[PDB]
Amino acid sequence: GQGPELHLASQFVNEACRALVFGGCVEKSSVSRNPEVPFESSAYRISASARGKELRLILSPLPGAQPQQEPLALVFRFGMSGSFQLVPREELPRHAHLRFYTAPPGPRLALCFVDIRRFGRWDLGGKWQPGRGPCVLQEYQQFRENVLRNLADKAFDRPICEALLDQRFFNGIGNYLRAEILYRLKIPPFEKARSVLEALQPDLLELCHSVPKEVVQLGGRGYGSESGEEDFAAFRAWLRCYGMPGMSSLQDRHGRTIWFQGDPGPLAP
DNA sequence: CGTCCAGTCTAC
DNA sequence: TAGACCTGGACGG
Repeated sequence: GQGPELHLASQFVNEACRALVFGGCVEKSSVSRNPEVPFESSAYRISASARGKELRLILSPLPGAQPQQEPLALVFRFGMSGSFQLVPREELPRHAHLRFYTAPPGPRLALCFVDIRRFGRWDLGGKWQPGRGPCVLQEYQQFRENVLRNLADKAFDRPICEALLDQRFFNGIGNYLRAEILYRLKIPPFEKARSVLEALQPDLLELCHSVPKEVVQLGGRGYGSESGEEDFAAFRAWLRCYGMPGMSSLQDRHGRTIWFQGDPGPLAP
């Protein structure tokens, strides 16, 4: 997913796992090329936070748990189909690539990273990807400064629709959000990035925060349906531009589809 | 059947 | 930059 989905998944893990105790090893599916998580505890709690298009899990063993184990942090990226689900241990979804198992007492559940297409990745260590900019949701002011301070970067030579996907400057912005953000201001997607950003040193950088914040405020699971069909309908109904009838579409330089109304902009193919 | 469509990562 | 990495749903013949 994108910022909203990573943020809501994070909120999901914290609520679902608040009163759960995990035990044992962390199991990876045999087909997954991500690394084995070397971690075992008779009794540990799981928590989460999001930053842009990444989510950090913390595995925190209870007082006196065995084996001797310090807390462990994993950072996840979701690629095109990543997701977290809490399921019954015997009813694992089809592409559950990493699993944390509840300990007795109560019914035996699995917290699962589910990723159909396996573009998602996880790293040992809890470090954010170096080079990703601050979170458009949780680090707005730092994110804003990081863009205005670096408009000289050749990243801003590109059309604004391409620039908005560069995770060094818009960590959390993906394909639906660039369409919804540029539609709110009727900025041609192939206006030059530097041209639209120089003019501001509710604007484009403010909406990079407020638009995805709207997806989060729906409750539900953004571009997702872990919360039901109702919350997915609510998301489709919030969209004004992305995939919507009557809207134009072009391929950017990297073959990604940009949705917009009216003027393509000067740098259009 | 078949084609086409839905965010990094890295080899040229 | 262009292709690689994947699975499944939508749609066409």
